[PDB]
Amino acid sequence: IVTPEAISLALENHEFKPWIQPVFCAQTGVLTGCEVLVRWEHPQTGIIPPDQFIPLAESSGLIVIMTRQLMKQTADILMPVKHLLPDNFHIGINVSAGCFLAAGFEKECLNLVNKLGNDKIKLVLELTERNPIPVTPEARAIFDSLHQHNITFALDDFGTGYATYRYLQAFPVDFIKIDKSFVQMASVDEISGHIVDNIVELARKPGLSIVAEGVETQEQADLMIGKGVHFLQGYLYSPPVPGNKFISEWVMK
Amino acid sequence: IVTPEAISLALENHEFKPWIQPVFCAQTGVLTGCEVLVRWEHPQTGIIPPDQFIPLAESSGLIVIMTRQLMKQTADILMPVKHLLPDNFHIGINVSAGCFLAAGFEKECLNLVNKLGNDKIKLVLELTERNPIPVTPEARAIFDSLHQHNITFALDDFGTGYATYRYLQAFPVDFIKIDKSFVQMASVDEISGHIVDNIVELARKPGLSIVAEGVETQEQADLMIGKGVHFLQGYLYSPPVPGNKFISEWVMK
Amino acid sequence: IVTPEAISLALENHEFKPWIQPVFCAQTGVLTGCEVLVRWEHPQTGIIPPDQFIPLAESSGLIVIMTRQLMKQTADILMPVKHLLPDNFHIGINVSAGCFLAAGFEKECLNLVNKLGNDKIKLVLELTERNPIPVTPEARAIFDSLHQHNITFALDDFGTGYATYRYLQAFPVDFIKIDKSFVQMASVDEISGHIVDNIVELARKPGLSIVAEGVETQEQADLMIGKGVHFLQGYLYSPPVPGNKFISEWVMK
Amino acid sequence: IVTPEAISLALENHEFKPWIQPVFCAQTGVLTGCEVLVRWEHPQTGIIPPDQFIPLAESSGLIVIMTRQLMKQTADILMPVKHLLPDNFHIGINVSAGCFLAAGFEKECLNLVNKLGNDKIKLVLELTERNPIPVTPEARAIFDSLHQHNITFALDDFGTGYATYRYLQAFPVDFIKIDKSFVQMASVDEISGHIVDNIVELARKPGLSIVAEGVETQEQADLMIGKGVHFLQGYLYSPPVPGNKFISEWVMK
Repeated sequence: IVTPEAISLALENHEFKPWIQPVFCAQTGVLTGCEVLVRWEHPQTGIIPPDQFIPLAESSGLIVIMTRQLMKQTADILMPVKHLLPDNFHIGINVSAGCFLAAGFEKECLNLVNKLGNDKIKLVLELTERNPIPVTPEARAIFDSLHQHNITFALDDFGTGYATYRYLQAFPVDFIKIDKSFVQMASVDEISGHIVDNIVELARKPGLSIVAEGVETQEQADLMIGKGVHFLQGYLYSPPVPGNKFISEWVMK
Repeated sequence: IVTPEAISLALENHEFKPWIQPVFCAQTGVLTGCEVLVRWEHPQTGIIPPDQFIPLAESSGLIVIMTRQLMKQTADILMPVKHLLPDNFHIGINVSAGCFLAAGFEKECLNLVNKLGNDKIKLVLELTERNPIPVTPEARAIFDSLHQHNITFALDDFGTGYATYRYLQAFPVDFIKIDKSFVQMASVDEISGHIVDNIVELARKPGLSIVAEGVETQEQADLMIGKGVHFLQGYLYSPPVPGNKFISEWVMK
Repeated sequence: IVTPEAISLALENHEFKPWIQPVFCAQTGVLTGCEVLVRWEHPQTGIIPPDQFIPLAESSGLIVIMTRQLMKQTADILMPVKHLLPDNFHIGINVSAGCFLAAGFEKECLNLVNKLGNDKIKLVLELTERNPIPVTPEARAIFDSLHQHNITFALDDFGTGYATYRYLQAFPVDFIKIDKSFVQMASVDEISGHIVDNIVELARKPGLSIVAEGVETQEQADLMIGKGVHFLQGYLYSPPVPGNKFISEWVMK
Repeated sequence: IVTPEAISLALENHEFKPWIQPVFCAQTGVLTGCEVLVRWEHPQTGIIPPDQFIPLAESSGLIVIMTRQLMKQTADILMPVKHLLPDNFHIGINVSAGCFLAAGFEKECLNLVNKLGNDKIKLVLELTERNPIPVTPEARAIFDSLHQHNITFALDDFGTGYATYRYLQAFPVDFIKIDKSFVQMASVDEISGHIVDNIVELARKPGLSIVAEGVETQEQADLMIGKGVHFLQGYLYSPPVPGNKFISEWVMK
């Protein structure tokens, strides 16, 4: 059904598309950036969602190709409209350890930034919780090198998987994205709200910015805003959308 | 060299001994409890340290036997002196998911507590970071059952492995033990101290107690005490010691 | 449900029993030996068949303990009646690569043979098809050592898994056991019968003996006998049975 | 060094070349066919041999692309000279389970055969021993479909990996290729020769043809010929060579 060969074939047939989800300033509601997500549109049978292919992409290693293509395609999509983007427009790309450590990764990040404007945009590498970067000198060298080139980092889905305090200690990242399981449970249960407060306090000393993921309702947003979260993202504002529709809805109007 | 069969044989030959490390009130320096640790004394060749056998104990499943024996032996060691123990004396036992989910686990915990005094002692199950308890109804039922019997829980080596905010959200534990990597780096680096502050703030709302592990120097202790940590443990006070020596040094004088 | 810890606990609780299946001379119908098989009798819920635990026993490594116990228990079962066993009575034990390479394996085989009579019995190590012995000098040394001690080898379930011509080339074994899938399909399909002929021709040059497994009907037996198979085993004669019943039915009458 | 991304890049840069090894009638020495093998010529550093990339091609799934390209390129190479090929000229292509089960496989095989002459050539899918086709109705349907289109099958490297009697039982193939480890050891050791005899007897009933692989010396050939092997292949006649050289040496003279 879903195999490494089917993923390879799908990459060659360009069936993996960059869908783009806007991200907003929590204070003002204004567009500040986006996240690039992947959708597999199988020509006959339809969507195969990330949950069914990403893991196998990761274990097979094909994720490296997929992420490279996605980065390239995102540059193509946003280049025509880059002069219309707000200043300091954030572009979130999901990065696993495999991609981060692969030969040629830094180069691919530079190509994206140079095409779009070294100083107009901010590339945010959203480090995944499943396949954490190893805590080694060589990993830290790649991390520092990218930082020197004004590329930034997020701990994605923070509070789940391997997204622990240790990653913040080993790597001075720039953003923390709060997993949706805390955003959506804050004020259903007894600790989730407290956990968000904790992530807010965590960020404050080193001066990191926080994004709440999975914001689905207005009460969730108000709650996140009240607690000092900096950016918001979720279905309340918009799900991820095809690039042309991202441009048409959120950039060019 | 180290195999599952060698571990089995070593269990039958009683080569795995409960060594006991005292734990202290951070405010006053007073003895409040202990942790039970395992040492493998191979008759010819000497110590085989936990790092070389625990993982294989865990993957083989033999850990369940080992932990059961350790619990039993700890009861035997402390029973003669239980009337000399301070009130609310804490006994820390390291528990993996495998042990926690095994048939007969709750019974073994009760046997320990009943032998030593339902109300004199407090059993603390120190949940490991490597092999986390699954987040399921059945796991939560076992957890709640043990709580109803006045047994308590710690997230051990918090901030490392799978010891994440999620575990605190899924399981209302009673203690957090701060991994030594934060205790010992707090005031060498730029975030470790901040991380300890964060763990202190985390605990405060639900009213959990914190123990700093790996306290090795007086400056580390002072630092942990100053930051509001409740209990201290480490080589500064004492390494783990054989039971008879634990009793002789810390209980019976 | 079935875990490594449950297998460990079951080993300690002696829930894994040696059941014994007789093996017969194809020419005469006479008892020539047996195979020792394992049955897990779970005290409440009943049988857990080999298909559900062996693989996990193998990957966890616990198989080494289980096989050792089975060998020991087989000696205990047959010792009281060893003087009643036919001469050259074969005892088949199922052995994986893990058991074969584990420290202490040769010793366990000798203990079995010495207890039962160096020259009355023939121990047959039935090498499994799933977890083949590696083709290395060290493996061959263990193999040769055991041969020098008059212990013999079978390629079990030959024609399936990794039970290939290569194993016969690397290890001069003494027996081939034909997988039941060929025995039972010989004269349903177009090649299975031909495959059995092939295994018979294979054995003839080096002078190996063949046992047909899974003999279920008289026509299957007649067919195997006609094709020059030396030994027969299967439900037609008897399924595996508890030891006491093996002794009572096949040895002591 | 060797990664899935490097393999992808190498495919796009056409660094994987079809080298072709002739195959001959054992009786007469006459050219009867060929096998298509892959060589990775890295532009700076030189050859990367199959042992270092095939496994990763297979696990990544990229093998499907590579095999497709190889099939296409083989058609291009032989088309100009197809009228010069002997009748019933065999073309051996190495096929793993992944390729065999991938969408579009049957079509690629037809394209090769139609380009070269439905009745001049015989396509032989050489099924690998490492990644066996699963024994399922759906696999058998694909197998039967290809057979109806006059495409044929070989069990490659028979006697090693998963190349067992079972594959012959599940799939009525047309050829068996004897692994070189038996060809080259026949008359060094005590069983290898016997194994070849066995493969010859195996083939005879269903009427399969045998090819001896890795024929390196004249004595190996004479031995294989004497034992009733139908086709020969190996360095004694020719190693694999670039296509142009295959055509120039073995077809066009």
